Amino acid sequence: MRLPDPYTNPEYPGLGFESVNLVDNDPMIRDELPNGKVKEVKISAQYWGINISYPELFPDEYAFLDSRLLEYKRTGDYLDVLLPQYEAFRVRGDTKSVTIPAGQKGSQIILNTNGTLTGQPKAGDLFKLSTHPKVYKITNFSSSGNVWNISLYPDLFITTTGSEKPVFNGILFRTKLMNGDSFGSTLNNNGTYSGISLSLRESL
Amino acid sequence: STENRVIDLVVDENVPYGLLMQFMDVDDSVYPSTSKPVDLTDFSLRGSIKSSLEDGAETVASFTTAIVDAAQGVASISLPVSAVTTIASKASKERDRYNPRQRLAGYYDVIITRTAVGSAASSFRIMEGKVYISDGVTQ
Amino acid sequence: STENRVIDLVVDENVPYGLLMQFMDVDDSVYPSTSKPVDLTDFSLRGSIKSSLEDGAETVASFTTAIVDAAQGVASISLPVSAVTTIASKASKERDRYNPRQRLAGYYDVIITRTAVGSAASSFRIMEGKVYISDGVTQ
Amino acid sequence: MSTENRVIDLVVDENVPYGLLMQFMDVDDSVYPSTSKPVDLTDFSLRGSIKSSLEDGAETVASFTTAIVDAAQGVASISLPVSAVTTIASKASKERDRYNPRQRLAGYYDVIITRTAVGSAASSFRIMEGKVYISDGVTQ
Amino acid sequence: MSTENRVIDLVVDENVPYGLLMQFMDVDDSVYPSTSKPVDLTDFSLRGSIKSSLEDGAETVASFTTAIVDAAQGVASISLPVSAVTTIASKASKERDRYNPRQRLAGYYDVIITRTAVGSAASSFRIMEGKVYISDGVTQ
Amino acid sequence: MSTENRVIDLVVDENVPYGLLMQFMDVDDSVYPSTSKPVDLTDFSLRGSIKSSLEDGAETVASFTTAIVDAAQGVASISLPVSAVTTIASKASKERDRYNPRQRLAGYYDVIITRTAVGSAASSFRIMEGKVYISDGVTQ
Amino acid sequence: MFYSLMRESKIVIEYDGRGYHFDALSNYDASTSFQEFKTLRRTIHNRTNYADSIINAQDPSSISLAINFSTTLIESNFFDWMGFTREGNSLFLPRNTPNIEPIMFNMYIINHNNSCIYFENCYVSTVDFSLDKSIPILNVGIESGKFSEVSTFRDGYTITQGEVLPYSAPAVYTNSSPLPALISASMSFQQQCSWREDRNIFDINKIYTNKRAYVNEMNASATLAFYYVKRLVGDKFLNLDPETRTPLIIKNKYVSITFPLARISKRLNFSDLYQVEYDVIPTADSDPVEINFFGERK
Amino acid sequence: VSTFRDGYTITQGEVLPYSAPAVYTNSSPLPALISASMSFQQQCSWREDRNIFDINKIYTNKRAYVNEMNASATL
Repeated sequence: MRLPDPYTNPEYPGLGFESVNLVDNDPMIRDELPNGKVKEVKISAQYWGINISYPELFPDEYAFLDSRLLEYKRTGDYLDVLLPQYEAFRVRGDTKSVTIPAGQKGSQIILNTNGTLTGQPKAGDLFKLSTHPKVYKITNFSSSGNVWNISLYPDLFITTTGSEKPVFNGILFRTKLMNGDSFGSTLNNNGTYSGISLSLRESL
Repeated sequence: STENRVIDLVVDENVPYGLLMQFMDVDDSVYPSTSKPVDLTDFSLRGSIKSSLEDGAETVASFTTAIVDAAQGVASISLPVSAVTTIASKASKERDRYNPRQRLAGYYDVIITRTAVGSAASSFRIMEGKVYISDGVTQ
Repeated sequence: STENRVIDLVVDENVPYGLLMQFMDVDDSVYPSTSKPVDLTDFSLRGSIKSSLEDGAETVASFTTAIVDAAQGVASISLPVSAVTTIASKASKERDRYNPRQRLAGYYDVIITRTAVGSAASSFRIMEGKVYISDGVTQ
Repeated sequence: MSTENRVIDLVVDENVPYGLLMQFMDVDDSVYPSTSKPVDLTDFSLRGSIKSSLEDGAETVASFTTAIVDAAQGVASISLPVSAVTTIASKASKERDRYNPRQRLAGYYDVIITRTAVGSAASSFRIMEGKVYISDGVTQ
Repeated sequence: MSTENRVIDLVVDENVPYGLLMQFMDVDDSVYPSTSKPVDLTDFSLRGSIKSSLEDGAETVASFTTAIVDAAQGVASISLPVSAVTTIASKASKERDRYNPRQRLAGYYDVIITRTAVGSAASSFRIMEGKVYISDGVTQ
Repeated sequence: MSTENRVIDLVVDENVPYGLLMQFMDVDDSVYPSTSKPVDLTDFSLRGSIKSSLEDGAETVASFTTAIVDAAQGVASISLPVSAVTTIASKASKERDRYNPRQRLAGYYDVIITRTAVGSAASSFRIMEGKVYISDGVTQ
Repeated sequence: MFYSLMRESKIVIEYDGRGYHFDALSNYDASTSFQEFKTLRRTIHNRTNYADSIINAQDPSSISLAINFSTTLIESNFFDWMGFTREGNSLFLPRNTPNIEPIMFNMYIINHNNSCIYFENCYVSTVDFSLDKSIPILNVGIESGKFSEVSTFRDGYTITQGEVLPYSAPAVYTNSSPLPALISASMSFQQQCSWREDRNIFDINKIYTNKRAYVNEMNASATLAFYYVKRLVGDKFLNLDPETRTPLIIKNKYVSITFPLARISKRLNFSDLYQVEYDVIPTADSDPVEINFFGERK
Repeated sequence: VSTFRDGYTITQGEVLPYSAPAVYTNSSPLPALISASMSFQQQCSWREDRNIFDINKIYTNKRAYVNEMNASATL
């Protein structure tokens, strides 16, 4: 499901992140050798962590927000979020006619736009495959005409099967709440819910 | 009309004048930047310039109107170089001490109109203000 | 909030006038005020433009009421271009301070009315103010 | 302990009937919170008059028509027809006020509620007072 | 910004051939920031002149010898030779600028670009205007 | 976008040769940081003159001797011998200034760098300007 | 229309159902205001420019009155309302504050054409007057909780201040020995209450007005200014040493503030003519401070 | 600096003649005006980025960010 925000529900401008913390969580078997060399082995999967802080929420906005959150807690599905700082539409066009040749594993990826896309995805922008819900981060870009060579920080979780389509816009993190067990909201005498915050965490 | 939206046109001497409008209705309640270009089919705008703001004033020039793009919403208000020369001839000579290039020529208005079968008169005023001539030396 | 019935109309010379009133019923009991529109049944609007408030004042013109889309509450008040010309004929020669195009033409007020919807003539004034003619240049 | 507000200034609209309704409610402050029950207006009549001045010998501009809407809910309505509004408009002061030429002073008004019966005491009570103004209209 | 945008001042230096380099470029900002492309200046002729005053009868002290150095890339150049600079310096006001004594007023100028072509779009625009000043020199 | 500083005031010392050297460096701002390469002064000549006034008909106090030190490093030196310093000292204004009787105004100077060749355009450029002052000395 | 002139006004204080119209009023100052909650919800989605401000409370008003002394001594009720105990025409400062909450009263500021401003839940928080070579006047300071506009009001036709008392030179004594070279005797009395804000979530979407308050402390104080005068070399009576306990009285022909035992601190200023300044407060075990109000002929 | 930029053409004209202010609600005038004061702000803040690479050098602020904009008036 979709986390409410001013893009989906413009009538509630109180929704919307006062501050978002996009943390990098890659567990590693780090070992500090006696000779000065540091050896680290990556085994556990990496996952983005999102910490959302909300401004002063009025009673109706908080009613909508916690209604959506409680529906999340009820039906048990995943909770998608859209970070707005990465919503710079730097790539126009429709990506259905873009083919990613099969048999690709690792950080590097090669995709052929077939002369369809307009706009260059600069380093630091997000990237997501059509099938898998993992969200990557472009670290370097290099194109030779139509073919694009993109390097992603997390290695491709699944090897491309030749049908996965690039998603350069409207990327949603498939996250799970981490504050659900004890989630309280305080109501002031001024009439606003203060200090509403979420500690999300990408699942899979 | 739009009394608060008065804009003074500035026409360059020795240069054909050109001004383009865009009739493009909006509804941002659903989402910001939801703007749809208005169809201008069977619309005909027209206007005039007169020396004074009262009855009996002498007409100075009439804009050569056009509809550049029908159904796209891009109308144009303009007049040729000879009309600009006539305006410069008819314009006053009370040059400002600190804007010695601009002289007042007259007042202008233009009216958009609907001439659709199955409809009636839909005249509406969309522009209002004064016409200022900017002096030129390169001819 | 309070009362804001007093609004001044600026009608354009040589152009027909038409005003679109979206009648509405806002209630601030709930923090997002209810957007319920009033339902226009058994409603008629009457409005005359009369120079000055003194008794026996001549009737400069009369508004022509239109009731359309009763379900959603909107309504229209208008008057033909001939009425506009008749208004502009009797307008005073003194021009408004803030706009040198407007001239005071008279006063006005529109009165809603329920005609035996419950065997009651519940007619009350909607709005009021002064009517200003804006001198045109096109004609 | 607080103050009352017996002085109320009314503003009528020319060419339009004027309707004002008053509700009388019993009140009390006790251990239980404020208990309010509508006052039963039985044998309760109203009567109001308007004159152009407070001083004795003032010309009577008009008089108000009185009626009781709901005794059980304790609602009484005090109003005047449109013809009375026109009558008061004719007799109003001709002196206008800038920033709003509509309003003109019409005079002073009073309202007495009384209960007259053989067993009832001859008791009157001036419920309100104040001045009556007129919002001149052009239509009609 | 009715006319404030297309007006700049030129100061021709005495005893030096004055040459100003212009680079036309179609900058798109409303749709998206940081997007600019050159204007294809083929068939986009330039012409300018200088006059002492803005009256109807004014002297043509000089005239720019405009040239399009690059047909594409939107690069053009307006320049005048040493003789024109000397004529301007001789035919300039003797009243010196107080904040910069070397500069004296010479006259006014305009620049019109005429994009005459086979297509019926023979439009003309005034892309420059302002005042012309002469900066005195001694190296001769 | 920043400003230039073409106006430079020189102070010479009486009875002592005066030597000033200018370096012309190519500059650019790009993705890589500021890249500077010396300008190759080939066919580049300088010429400077000093007069006691800006107005036309001013007496020529002296003229500067021009030379190019290193073309590869883009260094040109503009200076005058000691005899020229004495000549300018003789022609300087006699009006002294308190708090420093040494300095006296000598006149105005300009420097033009030019590149003249058959294939080269007849382009001059006033690199600097300003006033020349003299620090009077007693020795010699 | 009707303008409102300060000179054309009448201030009536409503206590116990009786109107105390305080005439002989030299000058009064008051203000009304509201409290707002203005927050700007700038977000990464929309860095907005328009604040979210709602008016939810009435800021307490601070009314100050300057009242001349009068022959009918209505002005002593300000000491009476501020907490002093009364015996005859003399007001005692009690050893302990009697009640937790102050004495609340309403106040009207009448004007022409049935115009009025109604201050409610008021209490007298400060009273100080300077016995000097000018006509004495006591500036009272009251704080309101709720202000309102009302049509009809309470007007004190009968209860009013009489004629102002004639000037009489002040004199300060120790027992019966006069203290020489007096300059200005300033007395100060306070009831330093505090509002108990009880704005809760049941008052959301409503305007809150302060209603209840509690007394933090009461006190009586006086600052005496003298000229540094000595009659002997190494004098014992007049010096700069502190006095732990000494009976003091600041006496006039119409008022006499008595400190049965006083704690005096002295301060010398080396000005054009040397001036010493006292700081008189009652001691710990001192008897109640007296304030006598003599109308005429003591 | 020695040479500069001087706005010979772009300049302010004659001062506008005085005209009495008036505040309206829709078209109903508000009586008895005294002084209408308007205020507009762009409350930016300097981002000090003085670092150890600027030691032995004079630092000048260069970049700033907008905390808020607002329009206000006291009547």
